[PDB]
Amino acid sequence: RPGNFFQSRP
Amino acid sequence: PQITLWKRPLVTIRIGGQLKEALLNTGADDTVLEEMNLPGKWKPKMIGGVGGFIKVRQYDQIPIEICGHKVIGTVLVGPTPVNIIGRNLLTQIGCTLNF
Amino acid sequence: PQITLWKRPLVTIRIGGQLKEALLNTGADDTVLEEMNLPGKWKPKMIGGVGGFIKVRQYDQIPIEICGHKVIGTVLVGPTPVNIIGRNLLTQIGCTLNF
Repeated sequence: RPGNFFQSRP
Repeated sequence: PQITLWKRPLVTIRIGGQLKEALLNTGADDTVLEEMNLPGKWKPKMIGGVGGFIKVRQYDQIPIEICGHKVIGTVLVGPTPVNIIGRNLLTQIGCTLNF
Repeated sequence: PQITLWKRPLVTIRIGGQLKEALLNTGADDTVLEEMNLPGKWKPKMIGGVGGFIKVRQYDQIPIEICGHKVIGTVLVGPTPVNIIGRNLLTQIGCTLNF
């Protein structure tokens, strides 16, 4: 499973 | 509630009458759900993550219930590996990171 | 402290005498820092998330100071867009999610 869910806005 | 981080901070959310599992994610600016159908107007956006970028559809003023808190805000829909509750909605439920 | 989520939860970390900025990320299992030199043995690993996977180097038992808390654990090093403190170290500093 992936495990790093960093997310950045546009 | 107080949630430990020994395991992933997964909660049940309710959106459009669907129950889903989602991750409480202080590392996400925005809330991103796996591909699904939402009603109404949307705009395309590009978001970034650890591996690169993905295309999403942005829907505004969407109601969601998260751990018994009703929130109303922006939801991005696209090929995320897990449903993510980001800071835009974590702030609406009054969530803080305490240590 | 009780860190609010109105903005990205960025904090200063200290590692090997170097000051860095890192994101407290409850959506990350593991801690990953931008390319740097660290001492000792390492193992190659693939980590994934939004946008897919990246290849990183895994170093064990690395001391790192986070908001003044001196902890020690696994540190991954590779092409992450931002330095990320994941649950393996958030737990060590005593982090919970609260609402």
